[PDB]
Amino acid sequence: CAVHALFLILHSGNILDSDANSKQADVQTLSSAFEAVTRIHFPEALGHVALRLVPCPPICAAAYALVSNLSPYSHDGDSLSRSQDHIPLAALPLLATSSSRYQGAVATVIARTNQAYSAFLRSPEGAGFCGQVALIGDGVGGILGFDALCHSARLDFKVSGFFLFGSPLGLVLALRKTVMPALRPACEQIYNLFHAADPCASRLEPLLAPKFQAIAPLTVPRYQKFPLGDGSSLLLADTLQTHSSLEVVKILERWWGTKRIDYSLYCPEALTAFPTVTLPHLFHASYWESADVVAFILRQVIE
Amino acid sequence: ACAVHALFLILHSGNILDSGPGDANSKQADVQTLSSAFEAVTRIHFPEALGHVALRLVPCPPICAAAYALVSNLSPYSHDGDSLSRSQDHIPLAALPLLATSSSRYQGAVATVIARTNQAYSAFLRSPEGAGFCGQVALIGDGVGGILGFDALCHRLDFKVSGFFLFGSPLGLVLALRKTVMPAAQMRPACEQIYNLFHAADPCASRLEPLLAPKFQAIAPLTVPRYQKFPLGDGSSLLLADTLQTHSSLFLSEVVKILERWWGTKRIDYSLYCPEALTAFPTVTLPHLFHASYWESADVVAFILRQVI
Repeated sequence: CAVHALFLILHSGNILDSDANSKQADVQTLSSAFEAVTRIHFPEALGHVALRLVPCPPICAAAYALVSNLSPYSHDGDSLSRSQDHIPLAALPLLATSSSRYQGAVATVIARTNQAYSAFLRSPEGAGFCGQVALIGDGVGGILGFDALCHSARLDFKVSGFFLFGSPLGLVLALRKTVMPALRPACEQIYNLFHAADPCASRLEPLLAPKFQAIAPLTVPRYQKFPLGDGSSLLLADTLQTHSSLEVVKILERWWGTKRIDYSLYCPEALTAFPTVTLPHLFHASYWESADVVAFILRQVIE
Repeated sequence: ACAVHALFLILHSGNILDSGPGDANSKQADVQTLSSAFEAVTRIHFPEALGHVALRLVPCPPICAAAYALVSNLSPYSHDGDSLSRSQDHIPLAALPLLATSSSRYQGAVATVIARTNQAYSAFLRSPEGAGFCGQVALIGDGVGGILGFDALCHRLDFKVSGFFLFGSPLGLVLALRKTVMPAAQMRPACEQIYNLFHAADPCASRLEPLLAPKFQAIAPLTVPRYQKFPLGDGSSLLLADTLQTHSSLFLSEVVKILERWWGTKRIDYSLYCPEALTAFPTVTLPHLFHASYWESADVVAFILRQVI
């Protein structure tokens, strides 16, 4: 009597953004990609997946402005000229999530997630819907989503799996861990997806178990050769046992889900050599049309 | 009685890129480079003050080491141990001072710096060269050392500091964070003047002035003249009032407010000459170049000497 899988997309936008319809352009790109891949490789699920926009605030805007004002070329008006300057990308999520206005942003996000969720149910397509619900957040949106998932008894629904697209969340958490050194997402699994060449890329796993510094992130297979996976396991237990050299059960409890968390998307090495100002757009847009990503997600939903 | 008229204490935390414990006989090499530059400039352009200036090392902690390690472990290439291999990935230089000064143990480091600054100051006094010394004292800090020095000055030091010189310090970012965590100024340093010296192409370079008066955004940093072309300065003014008078267009009394709020009578943001090519250099190579450049920079030495004489 309805579709089987709901993706609520928390879209704050490119971290350098300082537009709502555009967000729907992104979501519509992603849905078009979904059905394009689904038709070819997942025909059992064709038209069995729904994607809905949740417009989230650009919490890093103020940080970007401040940091721009502190630049040695702040007085200079030529945008061409400022295209060369070192943008402190890493500082932006720290400043943004250290703002007193941040909690407000999280509350706001929870509110509009609830609104979109209660807009889908009362829609014709979502009438009679009983399926799993997933959250997808872009680089900035992901942070807001995570913090929304940690909060105490207000999401109207239970979230099944959470996906982060090139999110610097790991950095944010690190800061917290430093400020309050003594120290649980409300979801069945977290997927930290990133391109290695992305300056906003941060692992999450070593924050749960430090020894995972020594373990490579799982690879996201390329869609051209392994559309239905490469037969490798995603489960944490199997990774723990391959790396038997440390107990282990002491890691299964803390873990955010039963699967691994850090996932490395394919990316040319050339992108590392790009001008800083140009990288956040490329990466932010890439997710919405990435066949690797949509195929990955589709492989996580068919189970 | 005694010959030195001005004592420079150099707070040397080292290049922001070394997680390793600071060798305190490699810092003295830097200090000795700086002093040699000092005498090189003095002998030609400031002969009145020959042998009347002393430079002494104050070995400061590499407070960003732990942060560097942490952020490296969070790298998508964390499993790779090879430094050559991990010498091309993205170093989040900006995050390092924020994480370092957000530690619940930094204050300890600030305290450490004060203990060793006092110890150096009281090592100079009981030294033959500093016996009977009553002259002015100035602080020089490298990029990280500058942050520690600033925090030491903002409310313990046995002496009064006329001047405070920062070499490519990301201090400005730290303050921004602070100003962000709590928008509740109090961070007025106890010195007669602060000189924020930077190369624009330096990834750690950040202005301080827009934090004191925000539309100093629209006012360029003062330029530090090239020694080869203007060994004695280009005769332009360093006083804040003259800049406020030159820009008056932007203020209307908000002009009197800035004068008292301000750290000293001179401007704070100073731009050293730098090729723009250097902006296109790999980030991993820049902290070394810029940290190294100060100790033998004639621009810097001439500037400082013009502020002391």
